Amino acid sequence: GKRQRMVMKLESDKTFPIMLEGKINGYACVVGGKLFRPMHVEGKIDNDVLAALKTKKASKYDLEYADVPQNMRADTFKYTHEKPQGYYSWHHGAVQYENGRFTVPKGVGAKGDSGRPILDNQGRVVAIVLGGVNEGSRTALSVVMWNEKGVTVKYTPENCEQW
Amino acid sequence: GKRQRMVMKLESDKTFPIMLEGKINGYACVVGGKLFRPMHVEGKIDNDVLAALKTKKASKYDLEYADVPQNMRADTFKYTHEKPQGYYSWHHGAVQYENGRFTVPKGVGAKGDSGRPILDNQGRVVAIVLGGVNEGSRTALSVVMWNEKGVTVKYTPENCEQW
Amino acid sequence: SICAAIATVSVAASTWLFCRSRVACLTPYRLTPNARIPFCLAVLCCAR
Amino acid sequence: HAQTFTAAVSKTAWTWLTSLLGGSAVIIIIGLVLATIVAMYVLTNQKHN
Repeated sequence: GKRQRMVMKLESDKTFPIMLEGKINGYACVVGGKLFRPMHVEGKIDNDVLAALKTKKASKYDLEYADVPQNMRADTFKYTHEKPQGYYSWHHGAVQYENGRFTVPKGVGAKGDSGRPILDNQGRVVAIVLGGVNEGSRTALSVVMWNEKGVTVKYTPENCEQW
Repeated sequence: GKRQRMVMKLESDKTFPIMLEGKINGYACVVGGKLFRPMHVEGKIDNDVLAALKTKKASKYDLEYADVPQNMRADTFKYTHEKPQGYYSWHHGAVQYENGRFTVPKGVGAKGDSGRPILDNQGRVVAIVLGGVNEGSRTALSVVMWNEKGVTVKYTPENCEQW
Repeated sequence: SICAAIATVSVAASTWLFCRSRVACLTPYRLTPNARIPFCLAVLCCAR
Repeated sequence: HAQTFTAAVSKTAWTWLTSLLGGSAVIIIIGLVLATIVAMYVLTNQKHN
């Protein structure tokens, strides 16, 4: 429960829910100085400054990137590409990273918890959750991430449902 | 002793015996999301989910092999290319690995001993037993295995018996 | 008739040896639990 | 004499029909080759994980 306190205290400032008729459908993430928002999530950004923007579309990677004003570029997530195997710290507890795939134990994951970042033990974002499929006792995840070259990579398992 | 009990705990979940008319002829392994079955063993897999799946055949490596359904993919074994010399585990006690040869002290290994996955000191499958020959006071085995490149390698000593 | 017979036997035997060689190349990569076919052999032997 | 079809086509006009119709095929095949190389390079970039 100690890692989930860290995730909630880092999401209290830098994560914004995308509300449609009050209902949560997704989360905009401000990482590295650029706003991120998925395509299929419908609604508006909770923050008033971020809602009045012109988000350039990128339909392949299921993202709608934007740019952050200069007074807000220090209040962003830090991020990295470095990802050894083991455990990472999601919003609902922990998430296993094995063979280049983020897996969460089952039950959790429904319509609405998309766009949530995955943190490491230092406090840096390594992935952004878009969707996932339930492989029985454990749910694989479809995320975007980065690499050592500096290239945004999206991983997508089979038959993933958009969250 | 102690080593065999965690192997029984693993084999109770994922290693499935075949059903000849009154007895057990062989054992289907579910590793990495790909069901494995030896050829000379004939019968029916105990699960009605694993029975209906049509298998592709590889006569050089003596194994039928089909793809496992999506729910079962998380509840599979794991496989390892790297094996150092020493001692590995097996359902009938221990198995020695020396000069690339899985050998077993004699008195054990007979008919109905096929498809049993040789585990390691962590719980990952390094080989699959298909039979062996009595090399004097200690029997060697005829297993398939994997290497660093991703190439299924079968080793077989002289005049082995299809168990 | 003998030209047609030699042509049919040659095309059938060459197609049989080609299928044997394609199976003998693609078999050690389809048996692995991940089935990660390398890209050049997937371009050549028409794999997934 | 007999008027063959394409009898008076005047090699200048053969050049104008070869350039403005065959050259557009050259444009579309180098566009298709460029698109194929771009798709393979994007897949090579995403081989990194």
